[PDB]
Amino acid sequence: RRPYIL
Amino acid sequence: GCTLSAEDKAAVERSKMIDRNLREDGEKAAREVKLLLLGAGESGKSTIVKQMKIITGIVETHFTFKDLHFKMFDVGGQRSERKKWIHCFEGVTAIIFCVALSDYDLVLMNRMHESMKLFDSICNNKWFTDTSIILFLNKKDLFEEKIKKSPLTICYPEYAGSNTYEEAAAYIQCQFEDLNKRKDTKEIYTHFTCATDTKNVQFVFDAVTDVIIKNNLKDCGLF
Amino acid sequence: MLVSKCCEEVRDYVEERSGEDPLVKGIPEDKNPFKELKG
Amino acid sequence: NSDLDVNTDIYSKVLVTAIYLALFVVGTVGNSVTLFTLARLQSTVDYYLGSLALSDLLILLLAMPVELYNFIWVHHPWAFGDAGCRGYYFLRDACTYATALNVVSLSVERYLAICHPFKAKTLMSRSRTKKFISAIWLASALLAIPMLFTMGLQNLSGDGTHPGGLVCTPIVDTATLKVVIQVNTFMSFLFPMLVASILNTVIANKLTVMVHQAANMTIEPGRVQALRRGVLVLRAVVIAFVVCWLPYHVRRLMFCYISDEQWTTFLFDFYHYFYMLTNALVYVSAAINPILYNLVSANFRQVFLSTLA
Amino acid sequence: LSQITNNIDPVGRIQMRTRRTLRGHLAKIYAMHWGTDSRLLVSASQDGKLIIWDSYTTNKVHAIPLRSSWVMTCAYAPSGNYVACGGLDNICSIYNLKTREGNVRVSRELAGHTGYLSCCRFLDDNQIVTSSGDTTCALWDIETGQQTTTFTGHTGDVMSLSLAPDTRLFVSGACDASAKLWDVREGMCRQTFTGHESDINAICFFPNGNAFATGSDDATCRLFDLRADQELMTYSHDNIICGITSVSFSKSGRLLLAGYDDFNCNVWDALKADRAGVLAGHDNRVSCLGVTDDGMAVATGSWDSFLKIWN
Repeated sequence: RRPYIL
Repeated sequence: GCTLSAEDKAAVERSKMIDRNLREDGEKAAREVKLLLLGAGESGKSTIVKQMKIITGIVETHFTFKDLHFKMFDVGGQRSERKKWIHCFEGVTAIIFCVALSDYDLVLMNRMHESMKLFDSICNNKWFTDTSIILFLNKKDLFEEKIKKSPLTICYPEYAGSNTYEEAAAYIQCQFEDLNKRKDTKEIYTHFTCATDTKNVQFVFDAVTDVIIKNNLKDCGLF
Repeated sequence: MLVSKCCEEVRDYVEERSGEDPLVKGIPEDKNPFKELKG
Repeated sequence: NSDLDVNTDIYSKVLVTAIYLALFVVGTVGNSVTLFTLARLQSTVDYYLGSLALSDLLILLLAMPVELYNFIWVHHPWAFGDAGCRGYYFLRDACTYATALNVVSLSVERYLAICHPFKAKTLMSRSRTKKFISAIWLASALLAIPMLFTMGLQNLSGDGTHPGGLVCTPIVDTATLKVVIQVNTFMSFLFPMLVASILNTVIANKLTVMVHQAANMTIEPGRVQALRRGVLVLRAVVIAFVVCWLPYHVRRLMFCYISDEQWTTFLFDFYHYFYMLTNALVYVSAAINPILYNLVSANFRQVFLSTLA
Repeated sequence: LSQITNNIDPVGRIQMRTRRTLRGHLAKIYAMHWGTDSRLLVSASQDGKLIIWDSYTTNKVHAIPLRSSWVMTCAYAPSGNYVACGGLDNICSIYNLKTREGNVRVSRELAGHTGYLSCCRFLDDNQIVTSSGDTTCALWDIETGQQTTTFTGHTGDVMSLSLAPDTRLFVSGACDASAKLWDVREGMCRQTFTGHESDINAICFFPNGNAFATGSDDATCRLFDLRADQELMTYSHDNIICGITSVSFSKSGRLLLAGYDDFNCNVWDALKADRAGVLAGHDNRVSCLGVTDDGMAVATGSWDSFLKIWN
């Protein structure tokens, strides 16, 4: 559930 | 690039050589600080320029001060139409308008009124709108003894203040500084001295600082 | 000295020379030495 | 099947993208007119102005439409490709580094031009200044090559094979990611922040002790009043820089500093909405650097309505 | 003139493109002169340098540094050997070009004036006329250094001067609203043409050397004729109030030029006085503009350090 978009 | 018989290139490289030296002198064309002079009377302009140099036309003066290199143009030696060649002095950073103080009573028309008209036609000129004017009032001890002998009302009918030194000096200074029709862009700085007081020269530096700094404030993105 | 005569002289002189003038007539860009010279 | 798709509803999405589109159009038109105007003597500040304007035009026109095209509407199945994503984040990091270094060197040129002006007459020259413009562009490229060294593609489906589950993410491990984005935030925010703030406070201090103490008449307090408008155009640039490029870098480092143990579903949603907010603020800065240079000075106002109409 | 010759046709609008842009100077380009081989043009700027340009290929063949940065004129030798430059330091320095050593060095730092040197031309390679600030035109020999004939007669300051092409006689335009036709051999005035309200900032001679046009500051070019001693044509119009700063005829005499303080060169038909062209390339005062002697090009230097060569 960690975001991938930087 | 077709190299054009190997001589034209040389010519082109010649120009690049020229460019190098040209650009370098252009760098020093920014580095040196210009200073026009103009005095209606004799005004101790020789006294001023020998005070600056210690530390028949244009008399250039390359005096250096506080590690920084200047210029100074003692222009008033040559006599011609002042209207024609004055835009050659566009872009000077500070006019030094040395005025004699004791010329308030010599009559040809009073000579101090002629210096007033010269300061009018130099301070309200379209070429020096963005350039300030340092204002040296010279021979103050001669003015002390001559105001101790003769009054100032001979010079100005509309003056009735005290016959002291400091009130007369402040009145004649505010008489000169009132001639600024363009107060927002330029600013007449003031100074008093006699043929002594070697804090004169550094004062010019002070004034040059107070005309470099403000000038950068009118181009560096601020204001 | 009869200004009409001398301005008429100026007129006939310039009408004599206005043919081969390389500026008011123009250029064909090959006889022109001042092509833009991309290079 | 399409997991890792966040449920961001369309009303806030269309509000954010309307803010984005208005920001984009006014920013690209402002940077266009100021770049053409500076493309239209001690002119060593116009190059910094045009370089910051070109950096803002570049970050807007390169990130922002692609940003709305594949970051807010079209989520994790993207369409720009491997070289597309790597070069896109290369141009983004390069434009951020270029805008930060432009703020640095513009403030340095202002500090030399006021508080030490004879050293600006001696040191600063148009040739050198063009050399420094090329130097800060090359420094932006050389500091953005680690963004080429850290980005990549990664499939995160149920087996890592689906073409509807690959994302374009930093593919390096957490520690080296920390290091590269920590030195990114450290240099490209904090050293501009302290440098621009310190030199702008010193310039405003020198101007206020030049007009208050006055070492003469202030000129009926007119030109020095517009010099305090210049104090406004100083302080507005520095506060706009810190208040726009602060939360973006905080969001980058909160992406680094959390390793899924502090994430929840609501904090995932808050991170994505905060990402829209911080990139809104980045496009705010990209719009209001030329707007701050234009509107507050009436001469720019007149000459740019003459350029427009 | 134009009331008589209006029967002929006009040549229409003349479109002149910026064929060359000789960048390189660092201050205002105050005067330029074409060479006689139509290729090398010398121009002097008030940053110190005078640059001899290759106009055909945009090349800086020479860059002469002055002892005094204030320069206000230049002239290129007909034989191309010398180049003159005078100014506020009152010394019309003659520099050499065809030197055996390789570089340029001052041939003669001539003096003899107590006013600034406004405008100088070369009679031959050994004789130079200079017009000055102490109101006296002067004809100098470079070798002995002495003034051969110092033409007194101007009461106000004299600002420019131009030769008839047969190098026998010249015309000096002064701030007394009058151009005086001097002569080399007799050393005295032949005619004194008036008809101006204000001063004369630049002057030039029409190819036949039977006419010349004065560039005033009331925007009124005035073509004069020598023998009649009266004003012949009043090139003037409304919406131009600025000062003329150089005049230049063409090789055929049909197409006069002017460079204004209105920031743009104005190309005048000499027979119908219409503003037949506008050369608005600059953004500051057009100080100097010249037409080469074969009549092919037009070059123009202005106060923005730009020398635009318009064909």
